[PDB]
Formats: sequence, structure tokens, C-alpha cells
Amino acid sequence: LPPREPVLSCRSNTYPKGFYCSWHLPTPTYIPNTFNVTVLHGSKIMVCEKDPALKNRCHIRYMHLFSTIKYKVSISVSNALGHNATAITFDEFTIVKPDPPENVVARPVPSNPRRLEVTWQTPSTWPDPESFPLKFFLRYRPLILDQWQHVELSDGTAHTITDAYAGKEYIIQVAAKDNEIGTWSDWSVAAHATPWTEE
Amino acid sequence: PGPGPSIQKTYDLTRYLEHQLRSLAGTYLNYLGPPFNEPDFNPPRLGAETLPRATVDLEVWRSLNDKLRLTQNYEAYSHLLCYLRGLNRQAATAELRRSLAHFCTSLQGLLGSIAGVMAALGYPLPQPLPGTEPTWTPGPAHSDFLQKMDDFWLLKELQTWLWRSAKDFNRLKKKMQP
Amino acid sequence: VSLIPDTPEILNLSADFSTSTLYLKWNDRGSVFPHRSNVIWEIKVLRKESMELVKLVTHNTTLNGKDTLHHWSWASDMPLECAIHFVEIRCYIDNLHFSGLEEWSDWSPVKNISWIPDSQTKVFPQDKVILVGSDITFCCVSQEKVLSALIGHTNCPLIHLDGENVAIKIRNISVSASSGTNVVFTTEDNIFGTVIFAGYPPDTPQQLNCETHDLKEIICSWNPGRVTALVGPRATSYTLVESFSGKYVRLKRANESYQLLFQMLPNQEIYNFTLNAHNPLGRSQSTILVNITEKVYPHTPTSFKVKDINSTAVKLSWHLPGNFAKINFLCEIEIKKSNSVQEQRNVTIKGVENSSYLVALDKLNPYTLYTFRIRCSTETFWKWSKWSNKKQHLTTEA
Amino acid sequence: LPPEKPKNLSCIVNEGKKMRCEWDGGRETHLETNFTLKSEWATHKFADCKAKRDTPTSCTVDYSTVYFVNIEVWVEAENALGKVTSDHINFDPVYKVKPNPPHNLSVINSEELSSILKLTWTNPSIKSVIILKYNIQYRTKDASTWSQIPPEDTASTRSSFTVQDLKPFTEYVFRIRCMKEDGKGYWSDWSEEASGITYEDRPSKAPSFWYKIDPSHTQGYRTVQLVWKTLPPFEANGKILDYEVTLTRWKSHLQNYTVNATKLTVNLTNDRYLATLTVRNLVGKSDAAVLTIPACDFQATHPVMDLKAFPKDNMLWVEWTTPRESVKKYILEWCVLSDKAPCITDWQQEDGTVHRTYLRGNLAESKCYLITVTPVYADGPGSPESIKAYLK
Ligand SMILES: *[C@@H]1O[C@H](CO)[C@@H](O[C@@H]2O[C@H](CO)[C@@H](O)[C@H](O)[C@H]2NC(C)=O)[C@H](O)[C@H]1NC(C)=O
Ligand SMILES: *[C@@H]1O[C@H](CO)[C@@H](O[C@@H]2O[C@H](CO)[C@@H](O)[C@H](O)[C@H]2NC(C)=O)[C@H](O)[C@H]1NC(C)=O
Ligand SMILES: *[C@@H]1O[C@H](CO)[C@@H](O[C@@H]2O[C@H](CO)[C@@H](O)[C@H](O)[C@H]2NC(C)=O)[C@H](O)[C@H]1NC(C)=O
Ligand SMILES: *[C@@H]1O[C@H](CO)[C@@H](O[C@@H]2O[C@H](CO)[C@@H](O)[C@H](O)[C@H]2NC(C)=O)[C@H](O)[C@H]1NC(C)=O
Ligand SMILES: *[C@@H]1O[C@H](CO)[C@@H](O[C@@H]2O[C@H](CO)[C@@H](O)[C@H](O)[C@H]2NC(C)=O)[C@H](O)[C@H]1NC(C)=O
Ligand SMILES: *[C@@H]1O[C@H](CO)[C@@H](O)[C@H](O)[C@H]1NC(C)=O
Ligand SMILES: *[C@@H]1O[C@H](CO)[C@@H](O)[C@H](O)[C@H]1NC(C)=O
Ligand SMILES: *[C@@H]1O[C@H](CO)[C@@H](O)[C@H](O)[C@H]1NC(C)=O
Ligand SMILES: *[C@@H]1O[C@H](CO)[C@@H](O)[C@H](O)[C@H]1NC(C)=O
Ligand SMILES: *[C@@H]1O[C@H](CO)[C@@H](O)[C@H](O)[C@H]1NC(C)=O
Ligand SMILES: *[C@@H]1O[C@H](CO)[C@@H](O)[C@H](O)[C@H]1NC(C)=O
Repeated sequence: LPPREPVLSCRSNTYPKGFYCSWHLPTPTYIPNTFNVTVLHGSKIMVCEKDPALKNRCHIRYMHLFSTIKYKVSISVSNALGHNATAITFDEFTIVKPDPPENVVARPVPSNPRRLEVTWQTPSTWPDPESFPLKFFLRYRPLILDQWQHVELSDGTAHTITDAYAGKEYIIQVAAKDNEIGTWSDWSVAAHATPWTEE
Repeated sequence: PGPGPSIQKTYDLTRYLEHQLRSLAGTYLNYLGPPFNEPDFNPPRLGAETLPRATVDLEVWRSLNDKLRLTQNYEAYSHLLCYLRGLNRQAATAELRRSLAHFCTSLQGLLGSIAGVMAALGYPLPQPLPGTEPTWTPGPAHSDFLQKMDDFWLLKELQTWLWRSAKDFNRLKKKMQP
Repeated sequence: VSLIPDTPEILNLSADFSTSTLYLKWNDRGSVFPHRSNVIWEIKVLRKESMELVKLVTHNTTLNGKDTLHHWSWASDMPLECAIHFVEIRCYIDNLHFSGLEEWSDWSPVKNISWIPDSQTKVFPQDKVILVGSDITFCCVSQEKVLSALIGHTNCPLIHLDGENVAIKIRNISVSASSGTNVVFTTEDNIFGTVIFAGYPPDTPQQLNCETHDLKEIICSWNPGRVTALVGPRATSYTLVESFSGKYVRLKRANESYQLLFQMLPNQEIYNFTLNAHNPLGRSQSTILVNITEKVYPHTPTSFKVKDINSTAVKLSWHLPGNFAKINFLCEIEIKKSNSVQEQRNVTIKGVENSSYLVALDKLNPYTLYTFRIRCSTETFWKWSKWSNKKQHLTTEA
Repeated sequence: LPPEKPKNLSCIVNEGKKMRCEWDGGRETHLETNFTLKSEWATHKFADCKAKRDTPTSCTVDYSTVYFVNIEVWVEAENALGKVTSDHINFDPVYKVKPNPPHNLSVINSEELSSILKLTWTNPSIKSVIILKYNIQYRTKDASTWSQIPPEDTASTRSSFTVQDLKPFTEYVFRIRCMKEDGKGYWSDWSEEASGITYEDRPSKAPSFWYKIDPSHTQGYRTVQLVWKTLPPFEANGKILDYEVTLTRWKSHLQNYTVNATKLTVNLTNDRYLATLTVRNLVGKSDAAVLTIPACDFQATHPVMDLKAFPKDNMLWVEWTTPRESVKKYILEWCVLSDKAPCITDWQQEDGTVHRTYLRGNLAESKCYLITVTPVYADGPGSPESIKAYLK
């Protein structure tokens, strides 16, 4: 089967460091292919030495910040029945998307029966969050409502839920995002906590 | 009050100015140029070479200590304010000129607040003499398309400079208080 | 026998690169022919290796055996900096008293002009304003290859030229916004483009009426017709022209409505206000007569009070600025009762200088909650004036 | 007359809109009282103002309101007797911001949880500049007083909020105003009152029930008239759809009905029965009651004595003594006695431990009321006891 037009959408996980992305074909092929990727970035050359865990990742490394130059990449496929290529351009500000935070736990308070404490941790792959302020998005919702409540938070790794119920548990899913550059990331894995009840 | 509330007020004012600049840039791109709003239209910059750039490395950005960054930001603010006044004298539209004058006076107030903060931190460099060659920058004889491209590049550079200044203020807050 | 005309020679050729108009002149050798034989002169234009775009024939006759120099002009559809152009001339003599064969003259040697590159401008023309829907072609001179050309999201077809030049054919251009439409030529690593403006000629100014507050200056207000779609440095310019005194006032470009200023000259009393509209596309004029004595509009008198001696009741006295020492007034006065009756009457006054006036009343009434209101006019039949503030300063009763 | 400089140094700032700074007029001067207002940013001075001739109390301050800047304003007094200024005040326009009340308030039912009621709204364009604290007030459409939510619960900016521990089947209205987080600033106006109902919350209360001992004549089967009162709106928590009863008979035998109307006609026999009812809400069945009818040959079974009735304050009152062993339920009936006029039997339910309870109806005065009290035991009721008592 001849190769088709692949999909090329890159994403920057670390803003101070470089970025990485892959390329795949919509229709699979029964024979192996050979790929060659090159970067121009105006009038320059990029090597992006390849040493990933999963293939098709050369880990392009950034060199300048706030260069106001639209990054463009061009891929090329090869096959015994044909050879196509794809060139996609973007910017160094739209592909910025951090990783979902880990170690998201909650704990009730013994004094108030309708208050919960949520404390999470910053992603390890992301750099120092104190230098680059992040924006967290907490969503607390019971296990039977199936209606998420969107609450935007400021810089901080703590939240005091004053809307929690006294006889039902909740689930918390928090995301990660820079202050003014990039879009929202994925949510957390899971969370479970019960409120305090006197007996 | 000291550097406590002043830096927070400056950061909030820079965020407000960033939002206002985003709105004004959307309006300006929707208004000026049919091939400017919906298409990409990324041409090589060969017309604008006098305005200061905002291309710095991470190490040279972390090496400075609250002085060279402030001086360079003041110079860039003065130059971009002069260029914005020139663009205001160039444009002719009632509501557009009103919003542009509002943005200009807000940027002037922000520059005055930054100068007051610099004079309040106890640094023996109140106000060095800036420029005086581009202090007016009269409009030369050029083409209309060249002027539009220069204005677009100036808006892009001003947005990038505002973002870099916000990030530098965040870095200063991280390096100074804790 | 067969008579053939002498081979003509091109005297001098030139052109203007600003308006893209060709200039051609030649002197026919008519001194060797005493008869007034009709000579048929035809001109042909050829570019990019003899395309033979358009032919043109000009019929004339020699002047009694004398060489007369004449000039001929022609406007090309494309700028001169787009390609090279050659010019050739030939004639055909026609004699009445000859029965032989008359064969056309031989073509003159080739004559061409080449635009030497002096500026970095590569797209022609530069800020040209024409009538809407007119056909205009652009040219982009360069040394490398280009990709395509378009105005906006159109991708119009391209036409190649002899040496590394591309031209486009645009027909029936649409209207333009406040900013001129932009055309570009997409190159491999660069991009070149210019701006073109397409607007409408200035419409005839309607509703030309002129009123005056005082007899010292004249103001006129009207409204334009269709929009010219040319705002900024190329906006319209209105100018007033006087008949006898010859005075003129220029409009200051700054809206919906506007008013001009014209200082009055004494003892004229007759003016034919003509409005001239200047525009690089069209011109319009409007002649409307006016009477400085029949189009008078007084102002509202201010700073007036009510006071009198224990004699007959109040005598109003208002202050109306201006110069009305020659024409009298017909200021009608109206007095209202305690929200029941409002009497109407009229009094006359003479001409007074920049001071208050003198108006007398007779047979008034006690307090009875009376009020006052003034409204002045002119002896001529025209519009009235605006009202003033109401006053109720009444004298004692009983 | 002296200039009489203004004072009280108090005025507000609007969210980008035109702002007027207020000052006190003072006393009767009437000497060309036309004040002027100045502005200063310590680097650039704004254009001065001019007091209005009609009300020289407030005028324009700044055309383009800028936040986080030190604005110095002072009202100067100008008259014929010299000139004088007033006291200076330094304030931040971001502190005196008067925001807009949140619009588009709506409450919804998520998953039929009768305990929590969520509410959402849209924050104004000032949410990205200042932190807003909320104070929600709710009340019943019938009541005229409002109930305030603790302010310490909504002290921070939030997009949604849920009010818990509400009453079932009662309509609530909501309005909210916001201001700065710290408290230094002027309040905002009240938003539009948004309607909204609560959840269903099926009633956990057994409705009333009472039967009749009418003397049937068809040599056996007795026609008993089952009559029960209508459940109150607050005690029903929703529209009453239909009633369901349950009849008990000999072993391995039972019947029931689901008639929409509140009236049933079921036959009887010469054996003991037991009738229970159960009202069905939108979610399911409610609680049931108990009642037995051993009307074959039952005895009075210690009827209640010492029956006295005297209204003695604006309404009739009934009192009696405690029987020998115990009482399970209490029930009393009454009607109007006159010259050839049929009276309907109206009654109500009372607990066993209570021996005095005033009736609830729409009775009038100057009429003869025959209050009949009948006890309720585990093996049938007792003999009725009637007594007459007027009202006024
Ligand atoms: C590369 O991919 C394109 C599209 O994915 C292929 O284009 C197809 O060509 C065939 C034959 O001309 C057409 O019938 C299809 O409609 C085309 N697909 C489209 C237009 O989506 C192309 O053949 C591939 N290979 C090369 C060498 O270009
Ligand atoms: C076009 O014009 C040029 C003038 O630049 C002509 O070139 C001349 O040619 C004659 C003889 O052919 C020479 O004697 C002149 O010296 C030339 N002039 C120059 C070089 O400036 C040319 O012949 C004309 N015709 C064409 C077809 O090019
Ligand atoms: C240019 O094209 C427009 C349409 O794109 C022409 O406008 C039409 O004109 C005809 C009569 O000439 C009308 O019947 C149509 O209703 C018009 N259509 C529109 C959309 O306005 C216009 O006439 C053309 N101009 C020239 C010079 O050919
Ligand atoms: C009215 O005023 C005009 C002002 O120019 C006088 O001049 C005439 O202007 C018109 C313009 O349309 C010309 O056609 C005439 O030829 C002008 N006349 C002269 C004598 O120059 C005009 O004369 C005045 N009218 C009268 C009746 O005097
Ligand atoms: C929030 O609720 C208000 C009133 O409850 C509604 O406002 C309507 O907005 C639309 C579009 O702006 C208008 O056409 C209507 O006239 C408005 N009123 C009504 C009664 O529909 C709307 O549901 C919400 N408002 C906004 C701005 O989203
Ligand atoms: C990449 O490598 C292939 C063969 O490995 C070669 O044909 C191609 O020219 C190279 N460059 C690009 C941009 O594909
Ligand atoms: C203008 O009006 C005056 C008086 O109303 C009159 O005498 C004079 O003839 C008028 N002028 C013309 C040109 O009719
Ligand atoms: C004037 O002062 C009073 C306090 O006595 C108080 O109403 C407020 O601070 C001021 N009111 C106005 C309208 O300025
Ligand atoms: C207002 O009062 C001042 C006080 O001296 C006076 O000078 C001025 O003429 C008055 N009127 C106006 C319009 O300012
Ligand atoms: C019949 O039952 C329905 C609910 O099932 C309710 O409208 C009412 O109890 C009855 N209908 C009428 C018209 O009374
Ligand atoms: C009434 O009896 C029917 C069967 O005859 C049964 O399905 C239904 O659940 C009963 N209703 C109640 C309220 O017990």
C-alpha cells in the first residue's frame, strides 16, 4: 500500500528546555519505511540528536528565547510504492503544554464537617514552578453527580474546599498550565477522600 | 510601602496592559489588511531594523541583577512609546484612536510607576538620558505597504517585549523576596 | 509608373514614467511636394518581440508644401517599466490627378527606449487611483522566479514576460475600504507588493443653504452625496469663490456636518456662492444665490433684568450683541398669566450698538403669578430665534 | 463671606466608566461658587475640572481611568474673597472599584440529590484584576425576610457554588453582590432575582386514615367509607399523584387498589381486618400507617372520661385525662349543630403522649360545635364522647 499524508502536530513539554514530537501515518503499512526530518528555523540548521525511549523522537533542543520566529519542520517518508512528505509550521508559544501533575491526595479536617483540604505536587518533568508561575485548575465533584464544577486557581499547591458535602466522597482532578503561554494539559489520575463524621 | 506592594501593583498593571494589548492587536489585525487577519502572512523581516529586539539567552537573562534589565526595559519602553505615538498620528479612526490614546496614556502611567519604583529601591541611577535622536522620529517618505508591515512587526515586537517583561518581573520576584 | 513615398524618419521620442504615456513626433518631408495630396499616416505599437497590440491611423494633409512639426500622444494599458516598446511610422500618399499605382511607404528604422533602473521599486504602479471597475494591469520586475500573484484570497492566473517578468490581468475591480487594497507577488524567499485605491468621484453637494448670526460673517452648511472611499491625505477639498470681491476661504480638514467662515465686505449685498470640489477622480460645482439681508438669523439675547421706577410697569431691556444699527427688529413679546392665559403682541425697536435695548410696556397687572419670555426676529421674513430664560421679577402690588 | 472650603474627602471610582468625585457644598454662600478639581500622578498632571453651576458637588476626574496609580486630588474653593484649598487625599483607584452584580443566575437539579443545590453565574470583566468575595442571600417566596449565608464560606473568588441543607418543595430566589476581597471599597448593586425550585424528596410521614362503622344492612358484607385527609404541601414535597392502600384478610389473601381519587369503597365480612395506606411519590413509595378494625363484637375498652371543652382564648380548646394503661394514637372530630343542617365530620391526628391540643380549622362564633373525641388502641377504638362548647 502506498503511503498517505501523515499527521504532524508537535508539543513542547518543557518551555526552558527543548521540545519533542513524533510522526505517524493514518493507514498502516505491512513493510518498514524510512523517515528523514530536518528543521530550518528561518536560516539555520538543527540536528536534534536522537536518543528517545520510543522511536520517532529526535528531541529538538531550544537555543534562543522570545526570538519571534515561527518554527517550521518538514518530514519525509519513503516506500517501495511511493514517497510523500509533509511540511508544518508553528510557533514557540502555542505548542507549550506541560505534563499532568502527580501525587494528588486529599485530607479532611476534624473541625469543620463540610471542608476538605486538597494538596498536590508539581510535575517532575516540568522545571522550577517558582521561577515560571503555573496555573492550576481544580475540579471537585461527587461520585454520583457526574457534573464537574470548574474552579480556576492562582499560583499555589493548596486549596480549601468549602463546598464539600458532609456525607459523600469526592474526586479531584487537577491540571497544569503556564501563566500566559500555552494551553491546558490533561487532568490527574484519580482522587478519593471522605469527610469527617462524628460518632 | 517599599518594594512589597509596588512590585505587585506593577505586575497587575502589566497584566492589564497585556490583556488590553491583546484586544487592541486583535482589533488592529481584523481592521488593517484583508490578507493580514485570516491568513498566516509571515514574511521575512527586512524593513524593521532600528527598534530594539527581545532575543536573549537564558544564561544572560539569569546573570543580570535587577539593574541592567531595568535600564534596558526603560529604553525599550521609551522607544516603543515613541513608535506607538507615531502609529497613533498615522492612524485615522475615531474609536481606534480613542483606544490607542487610552493604551498610550496607560503605558505612560506604567512607565512612570516603574521609574518611581526604580527611584524607590535605592539605586543611584534615577534617570539616565535616553536617546534624543529618535525622541520624535518623524514619518519619512515610504510606501503604504512598507508602513503596514513595519506597524505589524512593531506590534509583534511590543507584545513579545511585554511578555518578556512580565516573565522578567516574575523572575525578579523569585530572586528578591524568597 | 508607380510612385512611392519617401521613407520617414523619427525625429525624437520620449515618454513620462509617472503617467505612463508615450510621446512621439515626426516631421514629414512635405517641401518636395507642392500639391496638397492627402497623406495617410498610421502608427503601430509593438512590444516583447512584435506582438502588434493595437493599431491606429491618423488622417491629415500637408500644409501647402511646407514641413509642419506635430505631436502625437498615446496612453498604454501597462506601465513603461514593464517591457520594452518599439515605434515605427509610415505614410501613404494619395494624389487626385494621378492614375498610377500608389504603394505604401517603407517602415522607418527601429526606435526603442529602455527604462534604466534607478530606484529599488519593483512593482508598478505606485499608489495609482482610478475609477471603480476599470481594467488595470500590474507588473513585478525581478531577477528570480516568483510563485503566484493575487490581491486577496484569489490566486489569479499569471502571465509571463520575456525576461523574468510577470504580469496579471484584472478586470472589474471592486470597491475599496478606508484602506487601499493590497496586491502582492509571492516570491521564493521574499515578497513584493504595492497599494491601489479605487473610489468614486465626488458627488454634487446638495442642500446648499447659508444663514448668518450677525451681519459680520457668513456660515454655510451642507452634506455630501455618495462616499468617495478616499479618506486621509487624498480627501476632498471644498473651496468658496466670490463674484465681485474675489475673496476665497479654504476648508480645514479635520465629520458629519461642517460650517465654513466668510468675512463680510460692506456695501456688497450680492454674492453667488459657488462650491468647488477638488478630487483626483472628478470635480463638481454648485451655484446658489443668497441674500445677506433676507437670510438673517438673530441670536438669543442674554444678561437682561427687570426693574423700573414706581411709574408705569416694567420696561424690558435685553442685550443682543452684533451689528444691527441699520436694520430694525421685530422682537415679539409674550406674557403669560398664572398658567391660564398667554397674551401675544409685537413691538418695534431701532438700531442700537453693542449694548442693551429699550422696550416699553403699558397697562400691566399686579403680581398674580405672571411670567415673561422673549423671542426676537428680523424685519425680513425668515426663521425666528431661540428662547431665553424665564423671569418673574414683578413689582409690588396694592 | 468666607470661601467655606469643602471637606469629607469621600468619593468612588467606577470600572472604566466615567467617575464623578463628590464633595460637600456647605452653607449658603451665593458668591460665584464655582470650584475646580485637580489631578496629579507625580510625573504628569491631568487637565483640571470645573464645578457645575447647578450642583457644584461632582464633576469629571479622568477620561481614561487607570488602575494601580497614585492619584492626588483636591477641591479648591474660588470666590471673590481670596482663594483657599482643601485637605488632600491619596487613594488607589483599584481599591474604590465598584463592580457589576453577576448576571445569568440559574439553579439546576443534577442527579436528584435533595440535599445540595448548585448555583452558577458569570463574573464581570474585573475578575482578572481584583479578587471578589461573595455574599449570597436566599429566602422563600412566601416569607418576606431574607437569610444570609455565612460570609467566611465564600470569601474567595469562585465560579460555581452549592447551597446545602435546604427545605424540600419550596421555591427560592437568589441575588448576589460582590466587592473587593479585603473589604476596603464600596459595595455593588443587587443582581436580578433568579427563580428555582428544589428537589422532590419523597415525604417520610405517614398520612392520616379513619374508617366508619356505618350500619350495613345486606346480611353480611359491610360497606365501609374510607376517608383520609389531604396531605399538606410542605408535608407532601411534590404534587400528590395517587394513593395506594393495602387490605389484610385471612392467611394467604390480600387485595389493594390504586384509584386516583381519594375515596374507596371496599366490602367487608365478619372477620378482623387491617388496612394500611402508602402514598407514592415520583421516586417511590412513602411510609405506611397501621390500623385495625375488629368491629364484629368489640367492647368500649375503657372509654375516655373527664371530657371538658372551653375555648377561653380566641379559639376552642379540648382537655381530658390519661386512660388506665396507655394510648397509641389520638383523634377527635367536630361539626356545626343547628336547625336542620347536615354537618360534615372534620378531624385531625394527634399523638398519644399529648392530651391537650387546639383544633385547626375555620370555625366561627355563635355556633354550637359538637366536639367528639375517640381514642385509638391496639385492638380497636373506644366509644365516642361528645361535648358542646361555644366560642364567644
Ligand atoms: C501522497 O499522498 C497523496 C494524498 O495523500 C496522494 O495523492 C493521491 O493521488 C491519487 C492518484 O493521483 C489520487 O487518486 C488521490 O485522490 C490523491 N489523494 C488525495 C488528493 O488526497 C499521492 O499519490 C501520494 N504520493 C505522492 C508521491 O504524492
Ligand atoms: C534599441 O535602442 C538601442 C539604443 O540603446 C539601439 O542600440 C543602438 O544600435 C546602433 C546600431 O544597431 C548603434 O550604433 C548604437 O550605438 C546603439 N545604441 C546604444 C548601444 O546605446 C538598438 O539598435 C535599438 N533596437 C533594438 C532592437 O535593440
Ligand atoms: C462587476 O461585477 C459586478 C458583480 O460582481 C457587476 O454588478 C452587477 O451588475 C449587473 C448590471 O450591470 C446587475 O444586474 C447585478 O445585479 C450586479 N451584481 C452585483 C453583485 O452588484 C458589475 O456591473 C460589474 N462591472 C462591470 C464594469 O462589468
Ligand atoms: C455670480 O457670481 C459668479 C462668480 O463666479 C459670476 O461669475 C460667473 O461665474 C459663472 C460660473 O458658472 C460663469 O459661467 C460666468 O461666466 C461668470 N461670469 C462672469 C461675468 O465672470 C457671475 O457673473 C455672477 N452672476 C451675475 C449675474 O453677475
Ligand atoms: C443569561 O440570562 C439572561 C436573562 O436570564 C439571558 O439574557 C438574554 O441574552 C440574549 C442574548 O444576549 C438576548 O437575546 C435576550 O433578550 C436576553 N434575555 C432573555 C430573557 O433571554 C440569557 O439567557 C443569558 N445572558 C447572557 C448574556 O448569556
Ligand atoms: C532525507 O533522507 C532521504 C534519504 O534517506 C533523502 O532522499 C532526502 O533528500 C533527505 N532530506 C529530506 C528533506 O527528506
Ligand atoms: C435682498 O433683499 C433686499 C431686502 O429684502 C432687497 O432690497 C434686495 O433687492 C434683495 N437682493 C436681490 C438680489 O434680490
Ligand atoms: C460625609 O460624611 C458623613 C459622615 O458624617 C458620611 O455620610 C460620608 O462620609 C460623607 N457623605 C457624603 C455624601 O459625602
Ligand atoms: C465661577 O466662579 C468664579 C469664581 O471667581 C468666577 O471667576 C467665574 O466667572 C464663575 N463662572 C464661571 C463660568 O466660571
Ligand atoms: C390523576 O392522577 C394524576 C397523577 O397521576 C394527577 O393529575 C391527579 O392525581 C389525578 N388527575 C386529576 C385531573 O385529578
Ligand atoms: C398492589 O398490588 C399489585 C398486584 O396486584 C402490586 O403489583 C403492587 O405493587 C401493589 N401496590 C402496593 C402499593 O403494594
